[PDB]
Amino acid sequence: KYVQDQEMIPGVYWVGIVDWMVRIFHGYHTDEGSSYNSYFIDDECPTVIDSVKYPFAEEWLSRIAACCPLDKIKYVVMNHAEGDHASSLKDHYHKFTNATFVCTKKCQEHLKILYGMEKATWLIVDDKYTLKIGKRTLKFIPVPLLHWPDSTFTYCPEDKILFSNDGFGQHYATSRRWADECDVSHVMHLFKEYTANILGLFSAQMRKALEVASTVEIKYILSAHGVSWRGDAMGLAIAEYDRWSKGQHCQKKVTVVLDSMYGTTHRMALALLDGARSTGCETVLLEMTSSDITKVALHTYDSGAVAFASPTLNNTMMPSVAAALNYVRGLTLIKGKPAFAFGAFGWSNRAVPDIVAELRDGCKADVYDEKGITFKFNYTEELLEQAYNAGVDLGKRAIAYCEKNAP
Amino acid sequence: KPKYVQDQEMIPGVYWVGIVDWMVRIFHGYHTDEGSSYNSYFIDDECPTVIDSVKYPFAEEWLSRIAACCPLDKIKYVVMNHAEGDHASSLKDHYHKFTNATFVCTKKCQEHLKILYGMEKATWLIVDDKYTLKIGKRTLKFIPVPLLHWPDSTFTYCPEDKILFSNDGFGQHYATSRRWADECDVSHVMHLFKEYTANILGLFSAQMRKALEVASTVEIKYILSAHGVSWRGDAMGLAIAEYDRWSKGQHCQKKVTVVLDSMYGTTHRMALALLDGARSTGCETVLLEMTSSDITKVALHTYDSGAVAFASPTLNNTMMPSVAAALNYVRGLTLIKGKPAFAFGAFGWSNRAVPDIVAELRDGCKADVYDEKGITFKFNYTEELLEQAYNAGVDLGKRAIAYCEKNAP
Amino acid sequence: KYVQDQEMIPGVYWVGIVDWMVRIFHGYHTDEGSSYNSYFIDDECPTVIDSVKYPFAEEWLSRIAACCPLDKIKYVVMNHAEGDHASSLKDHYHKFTNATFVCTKKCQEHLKILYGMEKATWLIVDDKYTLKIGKRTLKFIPVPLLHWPDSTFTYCPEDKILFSNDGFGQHYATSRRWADECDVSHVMHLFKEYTANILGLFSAQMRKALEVASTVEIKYILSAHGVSWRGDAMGLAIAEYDRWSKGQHCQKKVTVVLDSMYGTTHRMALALLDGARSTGCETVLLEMTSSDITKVALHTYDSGAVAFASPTLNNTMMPSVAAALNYVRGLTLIKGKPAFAFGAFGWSNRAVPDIVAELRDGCKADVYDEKGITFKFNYTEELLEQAYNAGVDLGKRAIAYCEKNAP
Amino acid sequence: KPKYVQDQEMIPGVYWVGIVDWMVRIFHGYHTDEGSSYNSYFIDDECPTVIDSVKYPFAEEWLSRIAACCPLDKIKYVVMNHAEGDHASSLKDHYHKFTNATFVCTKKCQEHLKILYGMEKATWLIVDDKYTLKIGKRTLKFIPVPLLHWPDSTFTYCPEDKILFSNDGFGQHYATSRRWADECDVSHVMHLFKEYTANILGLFSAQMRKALEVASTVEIKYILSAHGVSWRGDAMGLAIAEYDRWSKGQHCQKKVTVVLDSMYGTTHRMALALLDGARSTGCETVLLEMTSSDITKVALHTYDSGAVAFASPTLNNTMMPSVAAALNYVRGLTLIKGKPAFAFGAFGWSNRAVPDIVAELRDGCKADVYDEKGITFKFNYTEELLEQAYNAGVDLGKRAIAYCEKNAP
Ligand SMILES: Cc1cc2nc3c(=O)[nH]c(=O)nc-3n(C[C@H](O)[C@H](O)[C@H](O)COP(=O)(O)O)c2cc1C
Ligand SMILES: Cc1cc2nc3c(=O)[nH]c(=O)nc-3n(C[C@H](O)[C@H](O)[C@H](O)COP(=O)(O)O)c2cc1C
Ligand SMILES: Cc1cc2nc3c(=O)[nH]c(=O)nc-3n(C[C@H](O)[C@H](O)[C@H](O)COP(=O)(O)O)c2cc1C
Ligand SMILES: Cc1cc2nc3c(=O)[nH]c(=O)nc-3n(C[C@H](O)[C@H](O)[C@H](O)COP(=O)(O)O)c2cc1C
Repeated sequence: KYVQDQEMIPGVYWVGIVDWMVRIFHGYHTDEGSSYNSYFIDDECPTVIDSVKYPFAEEWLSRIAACCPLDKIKYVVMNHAEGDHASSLKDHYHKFTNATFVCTKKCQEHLKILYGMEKATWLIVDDKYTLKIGKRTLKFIPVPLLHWPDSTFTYCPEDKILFSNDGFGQHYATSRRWADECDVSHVMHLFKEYTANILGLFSAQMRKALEVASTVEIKYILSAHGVSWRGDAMGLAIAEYDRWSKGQHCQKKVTVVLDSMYGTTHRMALALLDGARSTGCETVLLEMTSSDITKVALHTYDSGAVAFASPTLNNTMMPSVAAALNYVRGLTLIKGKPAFAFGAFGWSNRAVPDIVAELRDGCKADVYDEKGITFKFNYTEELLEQAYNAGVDLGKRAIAYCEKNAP
Repeated sequence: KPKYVQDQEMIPGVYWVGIVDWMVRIFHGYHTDEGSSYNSYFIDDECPTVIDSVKYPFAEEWLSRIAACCPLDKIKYVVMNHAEGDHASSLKDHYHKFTNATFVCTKKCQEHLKILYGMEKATWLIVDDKYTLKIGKRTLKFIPVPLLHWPDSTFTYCPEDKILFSNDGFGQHYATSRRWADECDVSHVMHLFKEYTANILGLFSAQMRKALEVASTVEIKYILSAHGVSWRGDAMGLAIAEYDRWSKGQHCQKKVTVVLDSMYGTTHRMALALLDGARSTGCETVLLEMTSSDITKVALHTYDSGAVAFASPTLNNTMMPSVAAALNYVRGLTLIKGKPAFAFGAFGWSNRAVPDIVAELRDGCKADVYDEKGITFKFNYTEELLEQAYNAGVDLGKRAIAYCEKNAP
Repeated sequence: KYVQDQEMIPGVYWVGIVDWMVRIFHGYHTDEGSSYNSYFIDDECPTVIDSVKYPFAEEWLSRIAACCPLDKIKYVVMNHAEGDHASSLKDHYHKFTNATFVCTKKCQEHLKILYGMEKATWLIVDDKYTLKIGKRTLKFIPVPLLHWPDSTFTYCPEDKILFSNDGFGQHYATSRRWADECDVSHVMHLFKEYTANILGLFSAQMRKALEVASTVEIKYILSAHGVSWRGDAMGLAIAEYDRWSKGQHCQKKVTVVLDSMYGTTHRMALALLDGARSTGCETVLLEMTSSDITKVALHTYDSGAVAFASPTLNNTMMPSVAAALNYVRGLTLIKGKPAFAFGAFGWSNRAVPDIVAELRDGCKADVYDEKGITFKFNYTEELLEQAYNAGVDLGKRAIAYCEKNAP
Repeated sequence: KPKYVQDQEMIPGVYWVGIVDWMVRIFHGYHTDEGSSYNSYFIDDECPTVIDSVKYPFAEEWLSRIAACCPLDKIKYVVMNHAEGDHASSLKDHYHKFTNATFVCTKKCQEHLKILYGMEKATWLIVDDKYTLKIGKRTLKFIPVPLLHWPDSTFTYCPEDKILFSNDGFGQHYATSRRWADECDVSHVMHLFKEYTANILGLFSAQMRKALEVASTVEIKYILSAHGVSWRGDAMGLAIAEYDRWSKGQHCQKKVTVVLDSMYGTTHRMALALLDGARSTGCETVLLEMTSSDITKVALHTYDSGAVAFASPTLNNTMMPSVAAALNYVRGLTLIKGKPAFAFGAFGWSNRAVPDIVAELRDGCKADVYDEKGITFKFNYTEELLEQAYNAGVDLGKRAIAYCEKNAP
């Protein structure tokens, strides 16, 4: 015995791993690590839900074996073929001598392409298939493009458990298995960060999945990342997804994202920020030299209005701002939102036009003022006052936006 | 005068005129992952008064905020609680701008301000713990808190408005547009409040006991700190309660933290087995590996652990440099003094890291090093070794629970 | 005495500062720090050439004072108004009680806007003005947009010194003042990095400035960054600028720039790399998770061909690759060069089309194969062979490009 | 079989089948700013032979390169010089793929390979310094180099082709498509060759003396290393000459390095004055501040300095944790043993960092701590203090020059 068995509810065990050390994960800055949660269901047909990424294969296998001999597992349910939940299967899928791998057709296709699994036995399920595992039954809820074509939730009607896989997840390494055992506001913070960064462009798919969830009874949501959900905290998590899925998740908040070389665009950004704050909005300033794209997604996600700024560098915007806009564009996080642009230049104003074009045509933001504010080389008190006034207007627009899109 | 700052009246006649340091990430070696702020306050009274200054890069912003409230030549008093650069260094170049002001501080603070910053032509008013400064409707009192955390450290108290200007006290390195804890997630503010305590104040519990004793003697409705958000109502009660428990050594949790570094991951795998053992007792368990952590987080977690473990493979006849740094830091801050502490690690040919860690835990940190052998092994772990690690963790977890029971609030 | 006087040639003293600690400088990764070199000319009219960035004002003033009382300086020549050479003047320009600030009209304009300097005495020079300073005279060579509109070189005909300011510079912190006292190949390395990152888009302006330099005699080039140049090493530095200015600076070299989340685009990149290597080219692989835009500029600068790769992330390329392309585009470093693109996708191939468009229309590279190589989810031996073959073709194209554009 | 690797014949019948690790940036705590490679070699002879393996993540690439030269079932010998994971860990999962191979190594290497990696069904041939392995036209000899840098470390020598397969020996953490030093900037390769020596081998000069003695007895035309580029001709002469000087303690330069950390920059400014003093003597001077440097660079520079200084302000009654790490690392590597060493630093109320640095330099590093007082000051420097620092630097520079003269090659 060198693992602790962790029964979370009667007959359902956490057999995942905590990734204490991960700091960059597919470009997400996981400042608090993550976990790859897998579950063991102690029933007539002993069942494993999901796997883990491949450096942790032996730890995963050890926790399963502590519950049930690997050769007595009957079913391994795979919700999603992504490596963080999957990749252990490439070299380890055989240790489940007598198991059937249970998944949808699209999941089975991706698993084979990724990891091979040439000798595996399959059971291909769908949204009408009911799988008897003894006392319990399992249903399968395809959630295509939430966030992959193969994404699935597994639902146990008897215990009222949703195995939501990436759904309801947070990149959060902890020894606690439930949200309510932590600071719930901290878990909700990471839950929103996960939503912004991974799910941002899939609000429509979320509406569909929440609609399905609303037709069944759920007392527990066991996610594949971070902590799991029950009772009141579970209510909060569901409500946040619900508002987000309807575009009702924004706050009276302005975020300014920028980079700067000699600090003048930064000083203007501070004056604009005070203007926005004067309207009663929360204001956040994110400078790419001290921030990252993961935080840009987090804050733009629930901002009522945004500003992006850069001085002109080599006839365009700074690369860090190009990265941030690419990321926000891909994730659709500012679509329809008031968006302002400003920046210094030395001889030819190019960054601001480029930012404006990207916000308007790329992000489909509400670029209400295409001129923005530009200045040659240095600010002055009058320019600071102009930035402040633009901030007042931006904060007013954020408040009006939130009212228009209110929950 | 063009308007480019928002006036921020926090309570009647008291304005925030500080700055938010959005970008700072390393601050005297503190990993300020969430930035900080240098809070300064303007009191609108018959003698217009400024409390504290800010770090020199932000001087013009600070002066701009003050001038929006009152012309600089009409400021009568600038009260300085602390001479450290983050609240003071703008005075070097800029103090002359307060044409008519007198700088008000204790003798120790004046000595330090002059050595650091010059202020050769400044007008001073030297105060002590018996001085009442009249500023109009309000008066101000001064509470020296020496070595909380500098010899010059002071609090300023206003009896009429029940305000404690606590300077570094009650601070958190937290950049936000919010001025009050209750406007934020209070649990998040408390997390950073604890990180600040662990990293800046850790060795000063006796001085905190003294300071809390004095504060207990007067009514406080507001604590306006010089870093991060300020305190009122219920949230203020929480902040005070944490300092009180910590000053008495009653701040610990049923929690085990393992701090380590590893080169090929075998010391890491043994750490995981130990952690599960500890978790089985009902303790929270945190693993901090120095390649993905930092000394600021080491201080945070060791602060409120009931027990700790430190681990390293042998590298060149000693422990890994990252673990030496973590131990230096923890020793200086006294965070694990008296606490159950365990050590383990791999070696190739000569076991040196674990003996060196044990000696440092026992003689440097003055931890409760109950097992001076620890667990060592050559090159690789086995299932038997993982089991031994797990069992050592169970015992460590039990010792953490015992330590907390003995020191309970 | 707490500074060492550093006479570099008779009557000419280094009075700059070494910035040992700087690691990020206007977005340039200065892994080896930098220096802001200023010079004191001991003549009848004691003269200072350039200033320094503003945290180092007192150290600069101290080294000058060690040579000559600050109130006995007659001239302060300013080549360039950028903060790294300038910004000390804002709060310190007055310490030169009896000095005249000598610069071109555009330099004077930028200095005032930046730093104020309201009480300063000016002498506005131009490309025909000769300034007597005693034994020596100074001439002024405007080098507009090398790299700023105000950029200037100062030339002393008697001593045959070119004070080239940013010209001939390298971000290199050392106690050595001359290239030949270091490892010259190391200095040339940083010299090329500086060229790629700061001067990349100004080859035309470099041809003009080298033409002017070719009309006068230069024994020493005293730069404002890093080490200075004489004799043989000086010949190397001049020759590299000359080739670069004519587009003759490329090597038989292929650089592949990419990011990857799960490593399949990375494995394909390795096979492509071996294909290019087989043709006799040097091959460099730069992965954005372990590289930076400064290194991307360095390597694309002298590559004969390039490849950019990314899997599809949220219907576009990864943000780090968007940043790299923005930067390379701004700097014009791959204009006209063979350029290939490839990458994995899960369901909709978008990164490769976006990379192709950016390379073709943005960078104006020679995108000879717009399809590139794309694959769903995972490589296979046949796909690796396809990547290898594309690499052979890319390396052949790099060699043909170098031959076409040969020195 | 699809073709997706280039065969890379380095010399007649000897092929590079290693991997270039383009992305590695931290390697067992070494800051590998330029990546590395794990070089393995295939010898085309009557008994097809592989020298060394690679780190497990790169196993399939390594096997692909080998298979392009020879089917895996036709490999007769796999020679293992060293059991460390970077050259060996692919064997854990993959060793069975060499169906017909015998693993050839010393007894110590076999013991370590089995403990690390299992290899339960492997066929072994245990060799020693008197064994000649016939592989066809060629024979192979084995040169144990214990503690250069592991107990199992070995070189393999081919007498017919005059090849030394030196494994970690002569290595550099350098990722490049070039296989030979002379195809690169040789000065750059030598820089990294020195960084490798300083960081990996620093404490093993005696073992290097032994190894060079043995190598001197045979003719070597090629040194094929397991990291970075390999050596031939003139460049090979340079590499050998550096190891020779270093093994004899003759590797130092007229060079002073100052290693420090600072919180508010006054210790930093004094460092600059000291550095100018040192520079005035004709020494090169390098300043390394831990917030912008790393222990790998500290090792690099202290390696070939004739004198050093270490500095820190007092933080919580001791030196800054970053400086404790740098000293731990330097102590373990023995890089400043016998070298003139100076200490200085600011303090606020109680001078603790400088005494702690002096004790560590003197008793831990066994440096020549000629002035145990150093320079300390409260809070801030003055022109007089800068002058004192400058003078201490002049003296340190003179002592560096003297140390180099005494130890000259
Ligand atoms: C390396 C560098 C490149 C620049 N390239 C351009 C350019 O292409 N066009 C332009 O108008 N200004 C250019 N500038 C001028 C900047 O836009 C100008 O310095 C501005 O004031 C910087 O704003 P900031 O203080 O926010 O960094 C450049 C400046 C630097 C330092
Ligand atoms: C560069 C390096 C230096 C080492 N130095 C020592 C040493 O001085 N003494 C020792 O007993 N083992 C030494 N070792 C062996 C390690 O302690 C051994 O590899 C251990 O198993 C590593 O533990 P880990 O897997 O947790 O990294 C060294 C290993 C490396 C990689
Ligand atoms: C967070 C994430 C988002 C993705 N978004 C898309 C997408 O928008 N379109 C697509 O075709 N594939 C998408 N993919 C699939 C990747 O392109 C696919 O996993 C690919 O194989 C990764 O290549 P790599 O191994 O080089 O990282 C996404 C994958 C992840 C992990
Ligand atoms: C957080 C912190 C902790 C300190 N702890 C001590 C201490 O334990 N003893 C002491 O004498 N000075 C202490 N000091 C004072 C510093 O040593 C003093 O500020 C010194 O001038 C800093 O040097 P520097 O400018 O090189 O950073 C401390 C300062 C700070 C900022």
